[PDB]
Formats: sequence, structure tokens, C-alpha cells
Amino acid sequence: SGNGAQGTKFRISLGLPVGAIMNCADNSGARNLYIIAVKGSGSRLNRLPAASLGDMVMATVKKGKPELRKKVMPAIVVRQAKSWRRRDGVFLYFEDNAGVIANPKGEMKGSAITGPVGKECADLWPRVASNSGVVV
Amino acid sequence: DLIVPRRPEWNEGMSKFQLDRQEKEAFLEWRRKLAHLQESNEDLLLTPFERNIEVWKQLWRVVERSDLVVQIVDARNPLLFRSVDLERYVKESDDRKANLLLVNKADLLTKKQRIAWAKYFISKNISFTFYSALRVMEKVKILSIDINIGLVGYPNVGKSSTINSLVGAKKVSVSSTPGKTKHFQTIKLSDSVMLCDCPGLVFPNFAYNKGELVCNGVLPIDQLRDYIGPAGLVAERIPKYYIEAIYGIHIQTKSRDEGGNGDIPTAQELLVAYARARGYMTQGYGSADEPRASRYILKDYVNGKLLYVNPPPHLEDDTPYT
Amino acid sequence: TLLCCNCGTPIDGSTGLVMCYDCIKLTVDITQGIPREANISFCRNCERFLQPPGQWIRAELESRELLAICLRRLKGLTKVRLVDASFIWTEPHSRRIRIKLTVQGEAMTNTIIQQTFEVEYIVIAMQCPDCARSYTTNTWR
RNA sequence: CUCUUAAGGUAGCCAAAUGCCUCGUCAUCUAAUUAGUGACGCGCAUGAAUGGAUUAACGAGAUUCCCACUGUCCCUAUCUA
RNA sequence: GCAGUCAAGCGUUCAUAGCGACAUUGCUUUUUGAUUCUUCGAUGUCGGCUCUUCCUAUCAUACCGAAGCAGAAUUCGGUAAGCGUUGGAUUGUUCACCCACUAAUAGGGAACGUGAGCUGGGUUUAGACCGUCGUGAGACAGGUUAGUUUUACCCUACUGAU
Ligand SMILES: [Zn+2]
Ligand SMILES: [Zn+2]
Repeated sequence: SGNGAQGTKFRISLGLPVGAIMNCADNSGARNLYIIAVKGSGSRLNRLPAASLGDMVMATVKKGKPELRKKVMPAIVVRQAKSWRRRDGVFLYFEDNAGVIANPKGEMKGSAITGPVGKECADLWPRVASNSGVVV
Repeated sequence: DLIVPRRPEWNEGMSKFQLDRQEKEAFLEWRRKLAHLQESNEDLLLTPFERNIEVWKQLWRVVERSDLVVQIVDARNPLLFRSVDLERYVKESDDRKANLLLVNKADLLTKKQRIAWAKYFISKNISFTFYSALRVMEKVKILSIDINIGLVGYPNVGKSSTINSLVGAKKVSVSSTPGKTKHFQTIKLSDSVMLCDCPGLVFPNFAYNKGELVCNGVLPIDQLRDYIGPAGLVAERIPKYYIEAIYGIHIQTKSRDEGGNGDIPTAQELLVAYARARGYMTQGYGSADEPRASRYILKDYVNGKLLYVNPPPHLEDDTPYT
Repeated sequence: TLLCCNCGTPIDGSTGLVMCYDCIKLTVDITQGIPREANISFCRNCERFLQPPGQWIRAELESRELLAICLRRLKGLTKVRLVDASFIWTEPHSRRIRIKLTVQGEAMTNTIIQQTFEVEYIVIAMQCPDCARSYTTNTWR
């Protein structure tokens, strides 16, 4: 988790596995992100890994600004549609799985984030919180 | 500047070893200038100069024994196909010389272009002649009618099919690749003369090396990887209606009005109107693949279906008019 | 109107840029992870050469596929957007080969910078194991 | 000039359902492709009614890719006869 | 394939901190070769899915020792097999190569584990096409395509129940 992540995050329901295509929410010119693998993942036979809110993944771009795509890059999710649970008991879910491009240290690539962002990612990555207007 | 080396003193001696070495050294020291002019300009610019000892030795079998050499050039951009110092070179043995260059496949250029362009060669008092080979001023375009003979040319500018208007007997191999005809062939016809061609070559055209226009037949279009330069150049030419005319595609309403593309879009907004209209999509996600659709428009730009011509020696806005 | 933020004195443009050109030239490097000498192998009877595990490419000296084998040689050159891999001449008898490479490694944040660096490829003589054993006489087919 | 008694692969096409070497070489598709497509061709051993090449349409024909779609899968659960 | 003794000599001068001659003894059946000993009146023959257990010649983890081991990072080494040792592209594939995560992506066995457990892509019938051979029927361990996978209600074992 500590690929530049500040603290330790509680567990969140694994929404979007590999093969998933989530929107991009930054102004980097990318319009979607195809997840291929995950950081901090565990290894079990025939279990394909998965990514939850706040997690860092390896991603590819499938639409936008062809100087970006046909290469792997790190990304950070900021929204998912799978309902998880905060320790205050409430469940919640967005309407779209969405992420952000970043460098391996946690710094973003773009300058601002369209749409809302999870508290569970903003508290963990400060640069994300800096470039975000709406936190839930 | 310097292009072709000399053919020094065959001289009728002996020592096959010597006749080899005095040309092998010539090659080794011919290429020196290429390297001298390699770092001469910046440290990136570098045109397609072959370094093959075998073909550079074969060229020393043909021109002198021909003693009357003639050039072939595509009629779409005839400056780079021409050799600067070939005129300078074929003046060394003090005998019959003067290659007296010619141009070929002149059945694409219009009436009020061809005369003002013949003024180019005539104003510089040099020799030339137009020749439609597939099918001083008192001419238009002369027919098929008008001692050994050389026949040199750039790769696949039509040299391997020019002879199909002379004898029409299909004597030499030809396709649309820049590396077909090899192992020079002395084609016999009209026994009072003997005709010899050569394998193809590529000479030191320093003007326009990186940002140029040698995506005609010089590099293999069937094997390219840049796909934006070689495609974006066609975008700067061929106004937007003509690609809408032939293919029938809908490109763009000039969305990005800032300094991104503006008018005359680049090689990212029209190639995606072709492959998305041809269904050529990638492996993994529906995305209009550019580099394998740029090879279905570039084999149409060079064969002669999509036409653009050179402008006068000065910078001129719009010489062609479709 | 910014400062070079490494040395300080260079007031640069706001086209979108970083510390001073001298500061990125001297301190920052984006070509690490490669040896600048590369030892290849070559025969002295059939003039053949290969990658360490693979078939011998058969290419003659100064061929286009020299660049193919030379990029297939395991470096981090493939990682970063290769371009302008033209050949530099070297002496045939001094048995060395030279190429200049240029990769566009990203600077700090979306600032693309050229890079001009050089590598030398040296060759050692082998006798071609497949070419030999064959001259040796074991069981026939 | 020729050698075998005759002629000596023409137009065309190709790692093709024909290509051993072979996962041929180059480019492209992919994050990655022994696959697929395009091109090259001294082609183990292509080839002209033992028919060659191209072909719109058709095909419970073989093969590759994409959009949509989904318990095929992650990863199993529940209901009925 | 692995190990041990001699170790020319390479390893900033500093024969083993480490790598490597000449050889030499010798191990395992987890490799080919060789035998034809068991099966020719049925031992169902490739791989993969699944699942369990064992071995150690330890990839990681734990504890130690030595290093041209300051730290950091590595290498070598000793006990040690308790626990774990992946997701994917191409390929029928075992093998291989590549991408990516990971503490790690170690090697092997159980009738080359496992078809009344599955599948049937491959091989291995008959149909049919090409190339080469052959006068011809026909051959090719060469390529391609299509092509029926059976039975448990018995004994034991095992799981659970009287
Ligand atoms: Zn500075
Ligand atoms: Zn050899």
C-alpha cells in the first residue's frame, strides 16, 4: 500500500477487477483506463486480483491523446459503484467506476478532477485531495 | 553538394587485385565525405545514402561502358530525384559525356503548370524532355518515338516499366517496391545500339531530410512506424473537401478552434474518420487504429490517385488546383 | 517568470517548464540502466552473429537488421519511445560498431526533453557451435 | 558457345489448405501474441482447363479482431418440478 | 542433472572473499540410449481442469556465520521443508518466451499421480484438399479441415449415520 500512500486504509469491497475499464476523471486527455494489475494484491490460484477505492493499479489507456496510450502507467481509483461500508455502518456507492493517472510516488499527472472523490482516497493521497473540488 | 565518386583510371593494365583495390579504397574514401557532411549539418539530419560495397562496385561496371546515360524521374516532385553532382561527375574521361537528364510520367500535370515549370529548366539553360512512358520551347509532350546506352533511375519511379513502351516485351521485373530490380541486365534491342540499366540507388539529397517529403517510394511504406509525419504531410495538402469527395467520409466541423489543430486538421482526426468508416479496430478495445489505416491512404497518395505537385522555386501558397 | 528552483538565478518561461536547462542537463539523467559498451559474437568462416539465445540472423555488415538485433539486445532502450537510431561509422579492422540513440524520457511532470547519447558495440570472434559440431562426425540422420 | 534425347517455370501468386530450416524477416494490431493482417521471396517441393489470378452474392464451411451481451470467469449462492 | 578431492591460473601485488583448468571418485531414476524380463482371449495412450499427500537438492519467510559486509544493498554459507510459491497474451502443447503484480513468483515424486473424475485442442481409423515421390494402386512420422469418449446397484477404502 505504501507506494507513497500516507496511512493504512481499512478494507473496501473489491469492486473492479482486471479487465475492467473505468472512466478517467482528470484533465490528462485520457478518457478511459483499462486495469491490468494491482499493487498490494494477494496471490491465490485462479483468483484474479481486484482493486478497491483508494487503491493503486497499473493501467493502460484505450481512448485519448495517442502520446499516452500503448503504454502502462500507474493509476489511482477515486470512485467505484460497488457498495462498500464505512465503519459508521452506512453503505454507499457511486454510479461510475473512475480513476486518475499518477506517477508511482503518488503525484498526479493532471491538474484537476471532475466529479466527486472518495474520502478513503483523499485522506490517503494528499495530492489527490489537492486537485479535488468535491469530496463526497 | 558532393554525391557520386569517380571512376579513376581503368587504364588497361593488369592486377585484378589492383583493379579491385583502387575502387574499394575509392568507396572507403567516397563515404568519408558522407560522414564529413553527416556531422556537418547539426547532428540529426541524414538522407538514405547506401553503403553497399557490392552495388557501389556494380555501378563501376555500367556507366562508363554505356557512355550515354539517361535519368528517370517522377513528374510529381522532380528536384530530389535529380542528382546534383551527377552532371559534374559524368565529365571525367574526356569523351562522349553529358548525361542530359530527363523526366518521366508527365501525364498528371496541367497545361498552365507544365510550361511555367519548363521555364525552370530552361531559365537555368539545362537539358530535359517530358515523356509519358506508361501510355527550344516548341513542344507540348512528345510521343514514344523521340554506341551503348545507360538507363539509371530512382527506385520504382517507373524505370522498370518505361521499357514496356519501347519494346513492350516484359523483359525486366517490376512491382511497387523500392528494392526489386537487381543484377544489372544489358537489354538488347535494335542491334546498332545496346541498352544497359543498373540496380537502383539512393543519392545525398541533404535538402529536406527529417521534415521533408521522401515518403513517395524511398522508405518502405509497407514497413513504416512513424505514421504521423508521413500522414500529417498529406493533411497539410489536399484540402478537406477532396478527402470528403473521394472516400465520402465526415471528418470534423472544426471543433478545436484554439491553437490545437484549427483549420486543416492533423493526422489524428481524419485517420479516425477512415478506420472507423472501414471498421479497422485494435485488439482489446474498439479504437480506430491509425498506423494500419495510414498504409491504406499512403499507397493511394504515391501511385497517383491523390495528387499534389511541387510549387515554384519560391514559397508559394496554392499552385495545384483540383 | 519563475526561478530555476535548483540553482535559482535562470528566469524561464511559463509555457510549462522546470528547473534550468543546465540544471536538468547536469543533475538529471534519463538514460540510466544501460551499458555503453556491448559485446556481441561473430563467426570467422560464415560471418554470422546472434543474440545470446536465438538463431543467427545471417545479416551482412552494415545491414538494416543490425538495428533489429541491436534493439532486441536486452537494454532499457525499449522502455522509452525510441527514435533516430541511425548508424555511426566505425573502422572495420578495429572491430568495433557504433550507434547513437535518442530516447524521450519524461522529465519531472509532462515536460518532454530530447536526449543525445551514444553507445559502442564491440564484437568477439566465435566459431559458430552449429557450424562446428556439424563438421564433427556423430550419428547421422 | 552450349550439355544431356526434347524444352528450360512465361504471365501471375506465396511461409498460401502447398515453405523443411521456421516461432523466417520487417511493420502493424496488443500491456504482453508460436496466432491474425499487409509486404519481401534462390519457392525443401507455387504455377497456368493434372487449370493460374481476381471475383459481387451465397455459406449450419475454416480462422482473427471489434461493439453489444451475459454466472464462461473472479466466486459462489438461492428457488421450482 | 547434481555433489566431493586435486585448482593451471583469473579475481587492484594479496592459489578458493568469489569464478574457473586438467582430470579423478561417485550419486539419484525426477533425462535419452539398451535390453526385451512382465501385459498381444482389454493395465484405455498427450496435455490441461480438479484434489490430496510426500521428498529437499531452500525461491521467499524465521534464526545464525563469513565476506574488496561503514551504513544501505548484495553474495556465499549452516540448520531448517513449519507456511506459502500467482494473474495473464501467443501456442493443443509438456517445454519455451513475454507483460504485470508479488515476500516469492524453487525443483521434483506418487503406474512419467489422476479419462466407471471431466475435457477431447493433439496424436491415432474410415471422408476430403495441397506439395513431393511413384507408370499406377497408393506412401509421407509433411501441412489443413471434419470426425460417437460407455457401466458402479458389488467388496474394500473414505466421508458421514444407526
Ligand atoms: Zn538551473
Ligand atoms: Zn560460420
